[PDB]
This record gives sequence, C-alpha cells and structure tokens, in this order.
Amino acid sequence: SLNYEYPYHPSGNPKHIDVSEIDNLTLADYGWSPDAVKAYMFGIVVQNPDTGQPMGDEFYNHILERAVGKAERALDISILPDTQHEMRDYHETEFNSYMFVHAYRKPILQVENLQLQFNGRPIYKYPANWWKVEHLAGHVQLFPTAATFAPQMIRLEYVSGMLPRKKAGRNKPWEMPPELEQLVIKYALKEIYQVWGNLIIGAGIANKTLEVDGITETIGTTQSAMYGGASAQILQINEDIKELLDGLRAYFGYNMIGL
Amino acid sequence: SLNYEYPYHPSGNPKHIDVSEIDNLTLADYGWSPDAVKAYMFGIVVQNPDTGQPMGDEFYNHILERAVGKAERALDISILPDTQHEMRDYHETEFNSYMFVHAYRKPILQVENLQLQFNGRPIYKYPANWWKVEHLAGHVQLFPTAATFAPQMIRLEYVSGMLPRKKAGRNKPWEMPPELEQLVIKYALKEIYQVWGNLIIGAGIANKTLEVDGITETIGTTQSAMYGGASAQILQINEDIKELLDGLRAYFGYNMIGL
Amino acid sequence: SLNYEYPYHPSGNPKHIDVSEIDNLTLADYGWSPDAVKAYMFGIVVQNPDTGQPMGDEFYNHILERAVGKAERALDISILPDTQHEMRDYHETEFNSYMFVHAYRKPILQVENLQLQFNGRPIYKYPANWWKVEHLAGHVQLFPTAATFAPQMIRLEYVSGMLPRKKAGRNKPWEMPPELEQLVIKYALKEIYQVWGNLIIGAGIANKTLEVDGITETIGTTQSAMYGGASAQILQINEDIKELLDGLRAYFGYNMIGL
Amino acid sequence: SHGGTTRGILQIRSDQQQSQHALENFKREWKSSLSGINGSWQIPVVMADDIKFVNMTPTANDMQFEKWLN
Amino acid sequence: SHGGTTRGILQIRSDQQQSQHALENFKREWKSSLSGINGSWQIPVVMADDIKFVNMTPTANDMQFEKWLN
Ligand SMILES: [Zn+2]
Ligand SMILES: [Zn+2]
Ligand SMILES: [Zn+2]
Repeated sequence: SLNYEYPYHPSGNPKHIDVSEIDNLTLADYGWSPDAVKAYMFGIVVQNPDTGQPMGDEFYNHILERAVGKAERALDISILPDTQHEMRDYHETEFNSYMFVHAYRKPILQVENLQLQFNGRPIYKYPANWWKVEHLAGHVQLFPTAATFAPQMIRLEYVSGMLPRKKAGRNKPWEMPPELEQLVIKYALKEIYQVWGNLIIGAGIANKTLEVDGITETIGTTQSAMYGGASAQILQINEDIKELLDGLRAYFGYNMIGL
Repeated sequence: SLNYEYPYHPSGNPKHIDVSEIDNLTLADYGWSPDAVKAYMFGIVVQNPDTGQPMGDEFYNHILERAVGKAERALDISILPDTQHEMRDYHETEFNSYMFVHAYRKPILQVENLQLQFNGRPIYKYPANWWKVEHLAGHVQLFPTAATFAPQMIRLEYVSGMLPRKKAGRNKPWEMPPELEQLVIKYALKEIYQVWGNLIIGAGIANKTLEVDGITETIGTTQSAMYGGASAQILQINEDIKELLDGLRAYFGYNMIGL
Repeated sequence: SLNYEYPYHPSGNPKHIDVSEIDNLTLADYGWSPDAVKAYMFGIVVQNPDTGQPMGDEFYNHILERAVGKAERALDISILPDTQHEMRDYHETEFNSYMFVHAYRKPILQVENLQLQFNGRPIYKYPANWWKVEHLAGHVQLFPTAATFAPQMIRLEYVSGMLPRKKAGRNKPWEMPPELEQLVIKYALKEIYQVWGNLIIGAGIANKTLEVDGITETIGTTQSAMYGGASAQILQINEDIKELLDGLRAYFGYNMIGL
Repeated sequence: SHGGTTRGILQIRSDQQQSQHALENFKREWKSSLSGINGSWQIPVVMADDIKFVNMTPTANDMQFEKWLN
Repeated sequence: SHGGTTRGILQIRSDQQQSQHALENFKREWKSSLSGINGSWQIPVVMADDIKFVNMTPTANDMQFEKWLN
C-alpha cells in the first residue's frame, strides 16, 4: 500500500511543488535581486551626471525580467514555475510507443491530468499510477497495468519550471542550476554597462584638456569613434557567455522531431 | 566468509563514504576557500575606490560556487558528493549485456539500491554481491551467480561525486584530482579580475596628466578603447584553461550512446 | 634454485620498491623543491609591494603539487609511487593472447597479486613465476609452465609510479626521466610568472613620468593594453614546453584499444 | 594462420590522446551495445571533432594466384 | 524485428535549435500536406540557410549472406 495525493504518484511523477506556491515564488527567491547586479559591479556607481539621482531598483528589476526572458529563449526552457493547459494531436507512431509525448515546454515539475477526449467529453482518463514522466526532457510516457493522425485528441496539464536550489553547489534535474542564474545576471549586466558607458565624461566626449593661467589638466577616455566607452566589458561579457551558454546547452541536448 | 554492510560489498562496490557525511562535506574541505583565491592574487588588493571597504568572503564564496558549477557543466561531472534517486528504462540490448547501465552523473562513489519494479512494487531485488560497478565512468553491471523497450522499469540509487584527496600528489579514480581544484579557482579568478579591472583609476579613464604651478605628473593605464584594464590576465587565464580543460577531458573520455 | 620474496620474481617482475617507502617518498626527493624554482628565477625577487613579505614555501609547494598533477594529465602517466587495487573485465581475445592486460596507469614498478574471482572467492591464483610484466607500457602477460565477455572477472594489484633517478644523466624505464622534472618546474614557473607580472609597478600602470621643480623621471613598463607584464616569459615557457612535451610523448607512444 | 586480416582502422581526432581507462570504458560501452547478434543493427553516436575509417584490405577477399595454380 | 530501418536524416542548419513547439507545428504542416497517398507527389518548400540529407542505409535493401546460407 501507499499514501499520496491522487494526481501525484511517488513512483514516476512524485509531487515537487504545491500549486498555491506557484504564485508565491518570484525572482528574488532565485537570487535575481538588484543587490547581485550591484555586487558584480562592485566599486562602480551609476548616476545621472546632472543630478544626484542613481537609478532605482525599478530599472534593475525590469532589466532582470527581460534578461531572464532572453535566457528563456536562448535555450528552449521554461524557467519560472507556471501551470500549462496543453492540447496535443494524435500521431499513431508515438501513440503506439507507450503514448510518448514531448511537452512543448520543459522541465516538468509534475503532471496533474492526462486525458483523451473526442468533443470535450473525456472518453478515457487514465489511472494516476499508469503514467510516468522524465522531468528534464519533459517526456510523458504511459505504462498500462492491471487516417494516420488526428488533431487535439488528448489533453495534458502540468507545471513547467525549475525550483530554487536547496543545497550548496548541487541541483536535481527538476532544480535550477546555478549557471542559469549567472547567465541571466550577465545578460542584465550587458544592458547596465550599455547604460553606464555613456556617462563617463559629458556626452560624446573622447579627449579633453584644459590650460588656464598655469593650471593644466588632460584626460583621455575609453570612448572612441569606433568603440564605446564600456565596449571592453561588453566584449568580456560576450566572451564569458559564449562559453557558459554552450556549456549549458550540453546539459539539455539537441532537439528532434519525427517526420 | 566476509563482513560488510549489506548494500556495500568490498568486491565490486566497496563502501567509500558514510551517507551522513554527505551533508558535512563542503567547499572549504576541498581547498576552495577565499584564501586560495587571495593567494593566487598575491600582491593585489581589491577595494572600493570611494571607501575603505574590501569585498568580503560572501562574494568570494558566491563566485566559487558558481565557478564549480561552471566546471560541473564544462565537463559532464558531478563533483560534490550527493545522493541520486534515478529511474531508468528497459532497453533489451543492454539488459542482455549483463544489465549494463550508464548513470546520468559520474563518478559513482557507491551504489545503495538496484531494483526492478512494474507498478511501484519491487518485482525483483537483486542480491548485493551480484551487482558490480565501475567508479569513474559510472557503469553499473550485474553478474548473477548461485516491444523491444519499456519505460522506467528499473530503479537505481547511488551517490555521485568525488572525495577530497587524502595523500599528496595522488588521487584514486573515486577521488578528486587537483586539476579540478585549480580549474575552478581559475574560473573564479576570471570573474574577480573582471571586477578588479574597473577600479584601476577612476572610471573609464585611459590616460591622465596634471601640471600645476611646476608640479607635473602623467600616467597611462592598461585601459584602452579596444581592451579592458585586466584583459591581459583574462587572456592568460583563458590560455591556461584551454590546455588544462582539454588535458582533463582525456581523463574522462568522450561520450557514446547506442541507437 | 633461486631466492626471492614470493610475489616478486627476479625474472619478469623484479622487485624495485619496498611497499613501506611508498609513504616515505615525496616531492623533495625528486628535486621539486622551492629552491629549484627560485634558482630558475635567479636574480628575480617576488614580494608584496605594500609590505616586506615574500611569498613563503607553502605557495611554492602548492603550485608544484598542482604542476605535477597537470603533467600527470598532459601525459597519461602515474608519476609518484602509489598502490593500485584494480579490477578488470574478461575479454576473450586478450585472454587467449596470453592473458594480455594493459594497466590503467603506467609505468608499473612491480606487481603483487594477479587473481581470477567469480563472487569474491579466488577461483584460481596463478603462480608468481608465471606472470610477466613490461614496465613502461604497463603490460601484464601470463606464460604458463609446468557470451564473449564478462565484467570484473579478474583482480590485479600493483604499484604505479617512477623512482628517483640514481645515476647522473641516466634513467631506467622504471625510473624518472629528467625531462618530467624540468617540465613540472616550467609549469610551476608559468603560475609564478603570472603572479609576479602584476607587481612590477603599482597596479594596472603602463607608463609613468614625474616632473617636480626641475627633477624629472620617466619609466615605461612591459605592461600594455594587449599584453601582460610577464607575457614574454610565459610565451617563451610555452615555446619550450611545446617542444619538451612533444619530445617526451615519443618516449611513451600513442594509445590503442581493440574494439 | 598469420596476421593481416584487419579490415581497417577507425581514427578519432583529439587534441589529447585519451587515457587508457577512458578507452577501456569506451570498449565496454561498445561491446555492451553492439557486440554480437545482440544489438547488431544498432548505430552508435560519437561527438568528436572528426572521424575517419581507412581501409587496409579490400571490400571482399578471395583466393590469389588461381590461374598460376591451374 | 529490431531497429536500424531508417533511410536517412534530414539536417536543417540554423543559428538556434528551433523550439519543440515549432518543430511540432512543422510536423503538423508536413503531415497535412504530404503524408500518405494524399499529396504524395507534392513538393514542399523551405527557406532555411542550408539543408542536407545524409543516407544511413543504401538505396535498396536485400537479403544478406545468401551464398553462405546456400
Ligand atoms: Zn527533447
Ligand atoms: Zn561514458
Ligand atoms: Zn599502451
């Protein structure tokens, strides 16, 4: 005998997240605070040259949300937990292959419903213990116990995303790797450095020197007619990302579809 | 006759780590302290130019944890010890090949359970002495004594990671090589040097010279419109890493899967 | 008649090292002292610019241990003496080829046990005189006198490493060549020069010149926006290593496995 | 009765020669997946930089110097 | 009775690997236009950078080791 909530079986598709906490989890829980961005910019202060105003946390958050979205598309991943109501078509070859299904978004934290319908009426709803999942790739497969295609025959509900990492330097397949966190921070820093590079000296100024009544000064900035003031940091960020991203793609793998 | 805890057999899969100490082991035990990073930066001090604050150990640890994760993905390795609950599918050819199994994470310190189940009920649980392991590659193979595939038929539990090295200049296959430690430190130094390069002189300043009432000075920094202040160290670090990493990949080898 | 300890036969696998002295031998016995590194850096002193502290022997030893490990991976070699408990699988073709075995680490100083077991019980333990070795390549071969494969059938114990060289300008195949010693020193010097290059003048300074009340001075360092201060030495070290390493690889040869 | 029966050599390019332990594990995987009738028709996958197969003997062998014997 | 019956692989080069949803819609269009006798003789059109078809099995298969059996 065994005890469990009916949709979730400990074998195959163990419960990982309470549905209510989907609304609770947010960016700050994953470490994507403005503090992290400021820390990586340690020793650098960004402000309006004409006033004493530094940019507020609103801009940092808005940048971070776009950055995580950009990571959400650079790799075909669903990052934050969210519920999906998904319809899928009937293809005979995968249906005969233990009802193989590849979810459109991955990873899968848990699966709540898996039904077959004809006109909105569930023709057959499978027992919970039958269906089994593979979390990282998002595969859903069915293992029953005791024309060649049709559209939108079956109905699938599940939760897509990654949980915050619980223990240091580790992560389960259903759990966020640290690399995604650093990658998103680096994407945010690309925008921040683009903003900050324009505020070094004046506006559009490359070289300066004064000489008044014996008092003389001279400065030459990073700015140039061919490169920006902060282009060095952006170049280094791109160099880091092109290694971090390619390294991370090996963890998920290439995509295939039968045809 | 022989004496051993039932899951662990001295022949094949000898016990290497107590399960309780998995929680105890951490980064500092492997030498990834902020002291090591500071030592490699001997003679260099990093601080906020506007205050007297040097960056604390919190940033060093957070960098190190990301760096070890980056090494965890640059090579398909599980570094820190951790327990894995792993389900695997039934493929006939490897099943007939002495029940060959390639664990998803390597190396394997020890294997605790290896069972075959149909609906969560263990149909057959093998004797401990039967199953045998190959630690570095993570292979699990079974040597019994006295459709063509199915999903998630078998269940495997084991511990993935590397132990701290016990003796100088040596390491067993189940034991951490020194190279991974130096590689992770170098990855951390790439981020630290990226932070430090912005704090040489002012912000975005390449050249300076003053001349006041007969007192004159001039400085030219490493900063340039095309390269950063610390780009030299980053270039050298990348040159070192591209040799260290490729040398280390030979120790683990290329990956294969039958199809 | 002949006299010998039973595991070691003077013909084939002569004894070379006492097992107790494995713990005794260390880096200093092979010439990898901080003195050698300092000697190669004759006329150069490294110290903290802000204090009078030179780096201690602790950093030199830690560098040397990593350097020897890096050489341990640049070539598939076991350098320091160490004992190995090794299991190997049954492959019919090499078994019929006089029980050919290629040890995973080389060279082999001596072989202590070579047994065949089924479930941990030794089915057959061969006479000492039968088995014979080839030290440098690590081959173990058996010469008896008066499915197609199985896993972990046999058990092998031996000692892997190289002894310190006894006579000038010479070395036996079971004995350390001088080149490995110089290569490891050069690897250590790459790290040391990386540390020292940052301490030439200030931090991140390329050019300087003062002019105060008629007293004027000017210095231009090796540092540049595109190269480091010590990049010249590192380049020369890499040039030397790319010849020393390739020359040494000819002494061991390329690797093969039957398939 | 003597050697020379090889079909060809499978070269795999790499910056470093793989350690013999890695090659042994490679052989273990290859034998477990492909050897014998079991898994005969399967196809392996390798992600190296470049792979070649160089033939040392022709596609099909047969007796030599037949007309000389006749 | 076992695998290895594939004819070949259709590679499509792209800077990014297409998301699985896009590939599923691609399959839907392909099946609706070309699958079966219906639309058998039609020709699809694709505007990718480069396309290749690599053959894994010969043009026509047949029994092997016939003379050995005889
Ligand atoms: Zn997929
Ligand atoms: Zn493998
Ligand atoms: Zn060899």
